[PDB]
Amino acid sequence: EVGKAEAERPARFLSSLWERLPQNNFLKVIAVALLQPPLSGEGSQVLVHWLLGNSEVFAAFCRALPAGLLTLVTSRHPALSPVYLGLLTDWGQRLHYDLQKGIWVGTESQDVPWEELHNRFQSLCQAPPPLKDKVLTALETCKAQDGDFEVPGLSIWTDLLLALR
Amino acid sequence: LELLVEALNVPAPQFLIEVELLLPPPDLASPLHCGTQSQTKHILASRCLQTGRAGDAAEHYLDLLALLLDSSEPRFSPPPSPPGPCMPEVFLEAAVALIQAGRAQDALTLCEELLSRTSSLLPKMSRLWEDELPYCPLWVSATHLLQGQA
Repeated sequence: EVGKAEAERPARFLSSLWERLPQNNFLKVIAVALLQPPLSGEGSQVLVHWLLGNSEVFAAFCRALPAGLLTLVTSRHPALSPVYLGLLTDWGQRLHYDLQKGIWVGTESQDVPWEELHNRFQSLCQAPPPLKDKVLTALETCKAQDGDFEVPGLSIWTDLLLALR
Repeated sequence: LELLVEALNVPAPQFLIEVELLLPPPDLASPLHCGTQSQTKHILASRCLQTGRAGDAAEHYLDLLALLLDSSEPRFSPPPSPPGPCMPEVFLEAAVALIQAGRAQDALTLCEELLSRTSSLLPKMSRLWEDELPYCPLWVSATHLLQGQA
């Protein structure tokens, strides 16, 4: 209705919505709205643009939803793939390994734990091939970037590529 | 000790009661406890490594392992007694000695031969994926440590 009206831009509507009502609920909703087939894909096409414009929400978006949902999202919209990987890659690079408990951990509490990050990557890798090669290559390039070790305790990216086979 | 090794390289019961029959077999505290050629070539090499003559210590340890593992045909030469080192600690001390001698390319063929012969003992490192409970003797860890410093 706002698109046909053309008075004010969707970004304004979405921004106003985002402040008023409960955010986590709104985000869950968005995920599912991103997947509904057209009923006339201008609906989804507007939301992808709004989201890539506003990073903070997408920061809390990819943080709040489950894995498989985001996997289906990304295979649907290739425009969402590279940024989401950047988000995950950034969470990897801000972990540190401790030798006493055999587990990668973050310093701060709100840094995604090992388990959640493993989950998301496993979901992303168990997907159609258009995304499998993309995520796999984005991971290998971040491994080689941090020293090409072949043994755990040195590179989060080695531990991911191992915990996949 | 150097002399003693060459000495020990060389190896009648009368129908009468003599002293030897009455003398006791000696203990470890005795000064008359003298092991075999091999347990003493290991004493020499241990004291040589303890002192800091590592070039020489390397030669002795390669002569020790030559005795123990080139033992098929002749009279047997035993490994060091139990209160001493077990046989993997003899290979490790051998590697340490050759490292200090500046012969690191040999201390890798040593450690690799030790992990080759005992592969079947070593754990399969499937716990590597699952990561206190499982078992590995120290001498295996220690070999990776030395294979590193090499």
